[PDB]
Amino acid sequence: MDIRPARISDLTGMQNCNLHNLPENYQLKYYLYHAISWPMLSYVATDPKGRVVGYVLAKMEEEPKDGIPHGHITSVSVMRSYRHLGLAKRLMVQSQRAMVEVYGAKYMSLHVRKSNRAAIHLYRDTLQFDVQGIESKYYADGEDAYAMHKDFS
Amino acid sequence: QLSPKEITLFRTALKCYETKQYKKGLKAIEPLLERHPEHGESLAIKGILLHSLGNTKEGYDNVRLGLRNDVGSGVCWHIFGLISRADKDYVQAAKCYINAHKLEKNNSSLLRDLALLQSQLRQYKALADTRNALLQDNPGVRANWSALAVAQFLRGEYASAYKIVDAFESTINQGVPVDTQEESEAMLFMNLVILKKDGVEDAYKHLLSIEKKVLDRVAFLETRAEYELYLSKMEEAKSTIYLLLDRNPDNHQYYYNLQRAYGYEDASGKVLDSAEWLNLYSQLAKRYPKSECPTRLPLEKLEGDEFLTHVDLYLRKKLKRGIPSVFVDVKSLYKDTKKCKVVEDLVSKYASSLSTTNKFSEDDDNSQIEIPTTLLWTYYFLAQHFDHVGELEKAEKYVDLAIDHTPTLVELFMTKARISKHKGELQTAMEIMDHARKLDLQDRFINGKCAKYMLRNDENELAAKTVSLFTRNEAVGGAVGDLADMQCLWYMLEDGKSFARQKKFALALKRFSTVFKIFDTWADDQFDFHFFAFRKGSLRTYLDLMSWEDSVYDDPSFREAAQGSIEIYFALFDLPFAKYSPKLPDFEKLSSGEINEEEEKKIYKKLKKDLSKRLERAEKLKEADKSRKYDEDPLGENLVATSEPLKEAQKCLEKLLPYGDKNPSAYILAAQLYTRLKNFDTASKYLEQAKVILGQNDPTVISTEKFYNSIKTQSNAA
Ligand SMILES: CC(=O)SCCNC(=O)CCNC(=O)[C@H](O)C(C)(C)COP(=O)(O)OP(=O)(O)OC[C@H]1O[C@@H](n2cnc3c(N)ncnc32)[C@H](O)[C@@H]1OP(=O)(O)O
Ligand SMILES: [Cl-]
Ligand SMILES: [Cl-]
Ligand SMILES: [Cl-]
Ligand SMILES: [Cl-]
Ligand SMILES: [Cl-]
Ligand SMILES: [Cl-]
Ligand SMILES: [Cl-]
Ligand SMILES: [Cl-]
Ligand SMILES: [Cl-]
Ligand SMILES: [Cl-]
Ligand SMILES: [Cl-]
Ligand SMILES: [Cl-]
Ligand SMILES: [Cl-]
Ligand SMILES: [Cl-]
Ligand SMILES: [Cl-]
Ligand SMILES: [Cl-]
Ligand code: NA
Ligand code: NA
Ligand code: NA
Repeated sequence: MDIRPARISDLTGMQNCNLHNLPENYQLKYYLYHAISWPMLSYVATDPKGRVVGYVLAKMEEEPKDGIPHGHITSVSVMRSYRHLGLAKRLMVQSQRAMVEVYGAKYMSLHVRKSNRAAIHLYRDTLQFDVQGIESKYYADGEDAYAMHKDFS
Repeated sequence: QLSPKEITLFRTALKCYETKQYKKGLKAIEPLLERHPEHGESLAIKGILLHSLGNTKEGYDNVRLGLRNDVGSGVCWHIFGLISRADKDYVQAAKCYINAHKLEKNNSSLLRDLALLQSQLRQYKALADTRNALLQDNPGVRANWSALAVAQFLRGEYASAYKIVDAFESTINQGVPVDTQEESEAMLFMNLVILKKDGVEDAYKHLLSIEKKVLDRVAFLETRAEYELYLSKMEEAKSTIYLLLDRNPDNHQYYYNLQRAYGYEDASGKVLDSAEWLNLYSQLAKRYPKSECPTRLPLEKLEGDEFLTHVDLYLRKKLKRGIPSVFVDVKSLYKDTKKCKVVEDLVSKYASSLSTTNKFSEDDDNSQIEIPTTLLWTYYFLAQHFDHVGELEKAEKYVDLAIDHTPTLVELFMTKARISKHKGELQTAMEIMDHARKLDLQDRFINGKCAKYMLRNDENELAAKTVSLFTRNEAVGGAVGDLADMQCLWYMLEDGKSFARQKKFALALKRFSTVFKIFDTWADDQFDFHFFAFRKGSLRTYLDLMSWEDSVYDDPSFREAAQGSIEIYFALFDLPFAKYSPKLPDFEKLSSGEINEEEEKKIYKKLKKDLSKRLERAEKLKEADKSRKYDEDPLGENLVATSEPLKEAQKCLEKLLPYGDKNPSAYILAAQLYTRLKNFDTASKYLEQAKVILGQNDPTVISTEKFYNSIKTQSNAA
């Protein structure tokens, strides 16, 4: 229930939260890579015992499209127990603010599989994302991915 | 030495190494070396190529023979440092780079690499000297300045760090960018230097001066509030913290800080102004109601009648909304066990109110309205509650009430499975969990929990099939092979512990060794950031990375895997039949020693043949990995066949001991280890250390000492 900027010490906790609800995983060095390259972009939700419950792994695009800077959500999830609370929405708005203020991001982007109803309903409806397009067989299982964009204007 | 024709080939040998594909380079080395074996540098280039593709000591032999032949040459030392760093032997690699640089002082790249090794080995003394020599080589780049200041900051020399940052910052009078992000992060680091040297007073003044330069708005404001609270500037902290709540009113520490600024709360406990303390939180309800903190946070410190009033409104609030997480939220309030009864009796009354009416209690019928589905979440709360309290009879009765109402809800079956687990019945617990998974096939979470309960019931293969649904099954040992690559700690631990109680030691040792490998990887992952962090200029973050890695092996997961490995290594030493990983029925027959020599020989003949079949199976697996480079030699049997399990147990104990004061079990295991090693003075001291903490009446202490007395008096004879 405590949301806050992510630290180095809670990176492994984010990885665990990712290994629990996503198919869709990276090794810790890539989390380390996010912390060092963009230290204030990632946020974390925490249970009373100090363990990571939800998170948002955020970054700025290393190779920007057309030269305009923009943010990218690489991963976000909440443990099944703590869902339907507002944790994800609140994690996103904190990370979004940091993208704009620190890095001057003109927009933000992510990928979602077409069959994920909870995710789409989160971005397109409550977070006001637009569907930029569809990427064929983006995921390992061959499922198509919606490319979502939120323009800041 | 000195030939014109061989030079063109000697260079192609090196160029081929840089471009990888080491087969071509070796082709340029061989013709020259067979007729000139005494060239040191030459043997070395042959070695690293034979090392680079592999494998492995074939290279080391050519390297070491070449390094002995040329005393003498920085080329031989540089390459020896390369293969050492490649093989993760850092103390040896660092010693190679210093010798490589002593022979070639004008080569700065060696120092650039050396600093990485010295940062990894946490040699702050030599690191500073190296970062300094690099700064003198290229004072132009900002990174080399930060690297020296940070290295000096880590040594505790804050003053020297201050001069370095201040010297550089003055060399740019025009600007402002630069990066503007490097500048922002550098200033925060400079403010950290000042705070660590000139105290909080100076650090606060400096922070206010650099406000225009800091891009990270949260980092600034949080650091400001920490300072303003320390200097007892309450009116300033009051407003600053308010800026933080505006940005993120879900951050608990902000409320604890705002309360402290008003003086309604001390640095530790909340004293006093208990009336105005609530009043603040009531005004914090004006902070847009989208935040639950103003109502929830006081529930921690409230008591008596005012707690009952607020916990009632809070519970009703989440019950009417139908939040499944309602118990997990309130759950932490049970720390005092008095509120536990209060909450228990309150929601028990919620249960029988919804009986005749649809409204809570009695007097709520005067305020009318009604609720249709609240009985579910009341039942579900009570189901979770009594399971936590440990009733299990009352608990299971409630889930059934919830399931009878709505059979399609997954969470209801999650709790019921837990209760069966607490009842000691694992088989039915596993089945219920699988039924819950069947209710959601697209959710990896419910799938993972299902595999866990399968593991707890010692169905390893059934669990592997279950996780095979959500894993990338391309290459290495299936779903489980992928779970190891993704550093999934819980599965390797649960799988290994399962093999452990099934007396399958080879596989248990395998799973535990993977946890070892995961932690070794995490410890090693920081290596590249001893360079990259100064390129991005994330200084305060790099500091956290360094301090995190220092205690990285102090973890429940590593402890459990190390403890489990040592326990199995003890069994390998004690029982001669443990190496064959006997089946549980076969394990108990040989452990009882009541069987005759006729039956005993029969079991061993079977156990050996079955081992051979596993060994034969392992080879087919290795052939599979190879054809698909780095393979895996131990498919699980290599560990359990160790010549001395005591040594391996001793290795596993290495990273346990430094944290042994907070985890006295490490001292106990140590005592048990050296007792078997016939080294009693080293065994007794560890036993004594474990006796100081938690000891005297402790069961694990007396059983170890009893074991200690049995072996020590057995060293002699009477
Ligand atoms: C780039 C990313 O990796 S894309 C893929 C994201 N990862 C996953 O989906 C993994 C598994 N799922 C989850 O972890 C979570 O369900 C998340 C991250 C999708 C949502 O997080 P939550 O905290 O539970 O949702 P949150 O409460 O913050 O957001 C609110 C909205 O989410 C929507 N929502 C959340 N879960 C669901 C659901 N199961 N069904 C329908 N809608 C849902 C609601 O519409 C809700 O709107 P509301 O304001 O009217 O209540
Ligand atoms: Cl990386
Ligand atoms: Cl727990
Ligand atoms: Cl925390
Ligand atoms: Cl960037
Ligand atoms: Cl990307
Ligand atoms: Cl919103
Ligand atoms: Cl020192
Ligand atoms: Cl600097
Ligand atoms: Cl000093
Ligand atoms: Cl405080
Ligand atoms: Cl009370
Ligand atoms: Cl559990
Ligand atoms: Cl998993
Ligand atoms: Cl068990
Ligand atoms: Cl360094
Ligand atoms: Cl550098
Ligand atoms: Na991961
Ligand atoms: Na999949
Ligand atoms: Na890197």
